[PDB]
Amino acid sequence: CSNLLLQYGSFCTQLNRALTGIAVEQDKNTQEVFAQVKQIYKTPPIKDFGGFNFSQILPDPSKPSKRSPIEDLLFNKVT
Amino acid sequence: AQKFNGLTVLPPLLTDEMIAQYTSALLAGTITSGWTFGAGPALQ
Amino acid sequence: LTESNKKFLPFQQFGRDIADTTDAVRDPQTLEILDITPCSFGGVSVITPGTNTSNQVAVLYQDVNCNVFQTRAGCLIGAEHVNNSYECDIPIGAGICASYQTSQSIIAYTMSL
Amino acid sequence: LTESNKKFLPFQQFGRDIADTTDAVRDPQTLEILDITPCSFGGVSVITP
Amino acid sequence: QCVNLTTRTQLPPAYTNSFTRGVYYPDKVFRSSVLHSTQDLFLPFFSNVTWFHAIHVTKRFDNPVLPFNDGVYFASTEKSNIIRGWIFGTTLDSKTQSLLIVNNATNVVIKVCEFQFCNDPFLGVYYHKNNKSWMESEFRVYSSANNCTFEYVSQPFLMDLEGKQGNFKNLREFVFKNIDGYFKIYSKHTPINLVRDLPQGFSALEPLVDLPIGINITRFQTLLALHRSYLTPGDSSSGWTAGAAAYYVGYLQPRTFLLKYNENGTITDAVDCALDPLSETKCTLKSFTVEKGIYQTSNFRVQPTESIVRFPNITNLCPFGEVFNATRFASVYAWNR
Amino acid sequence: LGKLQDVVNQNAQALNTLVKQLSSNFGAISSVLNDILSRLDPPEAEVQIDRLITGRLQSLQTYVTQQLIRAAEIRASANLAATKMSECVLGQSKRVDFC
Amino acid sequence: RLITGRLQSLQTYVTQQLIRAAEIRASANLAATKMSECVLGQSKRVDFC
Ligand SMILES: *[C@@H]1O[C@H](CO)[C@@H](O[C@@H]2O[C@H](CO)[C@@H](O)[C@H](O)[C@H]2NC(C)=O)[C@H](O)[C@H]1NC(C)=O
Ligand SMILES: *[C@@H]1O[C@H](CO)[C@@H](O[C@@H]2O[C@H](CO)[C@@H](O)[C@H](O)[C@H]2NC(C)=O)[C@H](O)[C@H]1NC(C)=O
Ligand SMILES: *[C@@H]1O[C@H](CO)[C@@H](O)[C@H](O)[C@H]1NC(C)=O
Ligand SMILES: *[C@@H]1O[C@H](CO)[C@@H](O)[C@H](O)[C@H]1NC(C)=O
Ligand SMILES: *[C@@H]1O[C@H](CO)[C@@H](O)[C@H](O)[C@H]1NC(C)=O
Ligand SMILES: *[C@@H]1O[C@H](CO)[C@@H](O)[C@H](O)[C@H]1NC(C)=O
Ligand SMILES: *[C@@H]1O[C@H](CO)[C@@H](O)[C@H](O)[C@H]1NC(C)=O
Ligand SMILES: *[C@@H]1O[C@H](CO)[C@@H](O)[C@H](O)[C@H]1NC(C)=O
Ligand SMILES: *[C@@H]1O[C@H](CO)[C@@H](O)[C@H](O)[C@H]1NC(C)=O
Ligand SMILES: *[C@@H]1O[C@H](CO)[C@@H](O)[C@H](O)[C@H]1NC(C)=O
Ligand SMILES: *[C@@H]1O[C@H](CO)[C@@H](O)[C@H](O)[C@H]1NC(C)=O
Repeated sequence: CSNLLLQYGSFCTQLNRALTGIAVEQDKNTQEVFAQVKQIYKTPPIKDFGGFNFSQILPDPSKPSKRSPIEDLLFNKVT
Repeated sequence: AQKFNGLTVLPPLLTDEMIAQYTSALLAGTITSGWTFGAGPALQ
Repeated sequence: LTESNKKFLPFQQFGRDIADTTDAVRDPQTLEILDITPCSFGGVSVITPGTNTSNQVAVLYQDVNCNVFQTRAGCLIGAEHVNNSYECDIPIGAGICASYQTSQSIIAYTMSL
Repeated sequence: LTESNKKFLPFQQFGRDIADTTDAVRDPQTLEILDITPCSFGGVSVITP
Repeated sequence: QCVNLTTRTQLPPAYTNSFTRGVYYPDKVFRSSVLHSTQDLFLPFFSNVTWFHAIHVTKRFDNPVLPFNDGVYFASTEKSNIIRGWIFGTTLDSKTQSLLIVNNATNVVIKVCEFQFCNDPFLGVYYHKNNKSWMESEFRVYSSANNCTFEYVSQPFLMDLEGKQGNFKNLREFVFKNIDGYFKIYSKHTPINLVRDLPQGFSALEPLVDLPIGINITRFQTLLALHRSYLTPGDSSSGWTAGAAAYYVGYLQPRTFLLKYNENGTITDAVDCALDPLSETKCTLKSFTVEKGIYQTSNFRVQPTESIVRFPNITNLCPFGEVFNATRFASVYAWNR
Repeated sequence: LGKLQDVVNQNAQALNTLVKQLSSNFGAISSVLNDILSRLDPPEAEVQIDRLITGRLQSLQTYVTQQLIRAAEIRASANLAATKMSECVLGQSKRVDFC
Repeated sequence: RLITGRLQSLQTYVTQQLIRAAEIRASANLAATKMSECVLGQSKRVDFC
């Protein structure tokens, strides 16, 4: 099979380059959507925002995961 | 006129009458209410 | 073999169209022009109210021309057409949807904008 | 041939998956169920400074 | 040896409806949580099945030689173990190999030979005066055989020879198939408390044996056992009893079925594709749950009916005239061509 | 979340199709190459092997052209997400009916 | 030979129909963004409407 594939190895290189191309396009796609700020900021320890409740979107240190309760919800909704 | 071996044209969900009614509704909104209708209720 | 209204010159026995298909042949024994048309073909589409909602379905035809309602988008059977209009959820085509509305049965209607 | 934890009904010999792959076989002597797994495959990647 | 029966008043056969019956394992492999569709011969759901009677209370005894199609379905709600076994064959006159499947009280054997069958093979059970037990002595199922090839002995199934008139307590199903000369038997004992109109429950039939025979089967006959107590004179002419029994005979046809498998690797539900458009939608999507939306199952095409050949009016003719209406004819030694 | 479930199901269905496509004969007498090699000699079965090598080939490129087009709307969506991240999140966007 | 030629024919039509869907989706998205700006309010983007 590989002996006869020697005549089709050129196209397999094209498919391998295309599969590599969409792969390097994909890990790059995460960079321009989330990696917008090069500085990692933090919330103050005292949550006094004038009345605005932020515990739903802020990560909670009760669980080991850094995801928000809304984040853990949407993680469980999609398979 | 495509009635031959294995090709059929499927009619669209929205034909010319309802899409024209859409444009008339958007034109009626943008003359009587400005931009309030596209960001909430219509304001006269 | 339908009856056509176009005359053929008195030396031709065949006839084609724009798409290059033999759709007009002259009968030799009585000199009449008859057209050729495929009988019928299409697909069997079905509408479903969903799970835990109903159990009956309706058969929808794409372009086959015929409880039974003659819609613009083919033939729909098993769904009763109603003149009133509501917001639709299941698109069928040509300005008509279908929905499960009150017992309760599947109905077809023109959607409301 | 790994030691599986799933029991087979006493009328079957093979076992397939969603891909209908014989990833499960039954031994014809002492009735033990053994899985089938591809050995090893991959690619050599080079990190260059 | 055999004896002939006398003409009596019988009951015409009736027709009943099946309810999710005739499902067996189509292969000897394991599938867990797999919705797999296969092409095999099954019994269609809500299909119309031949029904026979075997209860005495009258004198109903109808065992015709039914034709054997591609796969048969045999279900019996046996309670007092009146049914004995089955035979197969083509002409039953010692010219072709014929099956003999008899579940005797001591052992079960499978002998397939050229046994000379009479018009009604049967087993006779007598009630002893000194012994209060039922014993079978009249082994009138054939006369003799010349030669054959295959023989097999099954497990010694324990059998009860006592017949009663009470309600049924057990249900037994049997499926006989013949593909590639291979004989396939599927059976499963399922207890139930019912007499008529079999329930809608589901029970897959496990394979039992795969006996190789490789002959032709087109006819089969059913063996029944009667009783000869002190009430009857003991002659098989007009006075006899047979207890209460009933059996069902069905025919299998090839259909496409979607089988549901659980974590145990057992069949739970089956969905057809040529019975209900809802069932067609379920099996084309390869799922048991269908949501709301547009679904395409198959296509529809009209077939032509007639074939007209309006040939032209310019049909010509051959010159058979002047060659026959010729004024001059040549000599024999100078014949024209 | 319909969009993420749809693309994941499309990925699995296309990938399961390629697995089921390897179980096809493509007009030959058998699907697996080993059965052809064991039953027939390589000089005679070369046309059978080539059609099998042919048939698997278009299965690869049709998967590739489908995978290349699926990368297009994913990149098109990711660019839309990047602009919406730049506009609606990192400030206030004056564009009405955009956020 | 006839089937292989015809399956070769239908695949190019599918690919060219698919790329036309990509272009028209790109244009239809551009109409929705323009009209949500230019029609459904006033757009401050210069040289956009
Ligand atoms: C912010 O909202 C959350 C809702 O998730 C509040 O948390 C709830 O608080 C009530 C009151 O004690 C509890 O009974 C619930 O069990 C809490 N739910 C969860 C998920 O923690 C929270 O108190 C709110 N904070 C403020 C400052 O309003
Ligand atoms: C030979 O000539 C005779 C006489 O004309 C033909 O006989 C006639 O055939 C026609 C054919 O339609 C009939 O209508 C007439 O009634 C016949 N007349 C008589 C008196 O028989 C005969 O057919 C000619 N032979 C051939 C081979 O055509
Ligand atoms: C066809 O021939 C018949 C005689 O056989 C004649 O009666 C008829 O008029 C002809 N039709 C034409 C010439 O169209
Ligand atoms: C459908 O067929 C009927 C009778 O055959 C006919 O009256 C009707 O005009 C047809 N519909 C169309 C759209 O041609
Ligand atoms: C719907 O109402 C209109 C009112 O004029 C009537 O003409 C029509 O027949 C009604 N349709 C049905 C299906 O009753
Ligand atoms: C087959 O025989 C061997 C040796 O006698 C025995 O160890 C094994 O259990 C047997 N397998 C069976 C009976 O299934
Ligand atoms: C079975 O067949 C008989 C006669 O052929 C008929 O009367 C009966 O209705 C049939 N049963 C069903 C369920 O169609
Ligand atoms: C039971 O019937 C079988 C069928 O031929 C026979 O071989 C066997 O000998 C019978 N048993 C007894 C005890 O006669
Ligand atoms: C006798 O047995 C042989 C097999 O050894 C078989 O071919 C032959 O048909 C049998 N005789 C008859 C009359 O069937
Ligand atoms: C079995 O029967 C089939 C159909 O009647 C026939 O084609 C075949 O030759 C038969 N074979 C034998 C061995 O009798
Ligand atoms: C089948 O699997 C279920 C899943 O836990 C288990 O509870 C049950 O006992 C199993 N049945 C058998 C017969 O092993």
